[PDB]
Amino acid sequence: PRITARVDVDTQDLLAKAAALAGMSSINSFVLNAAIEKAKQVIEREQALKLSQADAVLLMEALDNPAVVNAKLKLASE
Amino acid sequence: TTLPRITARVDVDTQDLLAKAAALAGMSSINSFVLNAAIEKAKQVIEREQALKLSQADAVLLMEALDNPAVVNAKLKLASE
Repeated sequence: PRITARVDVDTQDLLAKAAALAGMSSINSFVLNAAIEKAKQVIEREQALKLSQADAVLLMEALDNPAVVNAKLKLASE
Repeated sequence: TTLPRITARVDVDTQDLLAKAAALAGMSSINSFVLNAAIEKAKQVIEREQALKLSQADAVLLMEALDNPAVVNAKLKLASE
């Protein structure tokens, strides 16, 4: 139930400068917020990669059953 | 361990979010994901500010040119010819 990490000199320097700029008062706060935002981005990216293949899934269906896919499209415009 | 560790308490919802994201990113632990998330965000925060200053520095210079358009036009003419 605890996120925890060792930092060395260079990372502390990096995170403190970023926390200052980001208006945070602690490194800990900066880190937690950075992690949640990235978690959301990673999760959204996987869903988005699925949807981006949607044209090809549909093309593969059309290649297999061109007439049925044309009929389905024709029904949808009614 | 010379420097203070990063440490935050998370609720179950946040932990599971970070655990799901950690698995998708192919990382073995949340703490790894968290530190790498924090480091890459720090770089982007730092460079966004560097970009922000440059962009305001450039508007100061353009604003100075708009206040001195004859001198600006003289300099442009030299480069033109």
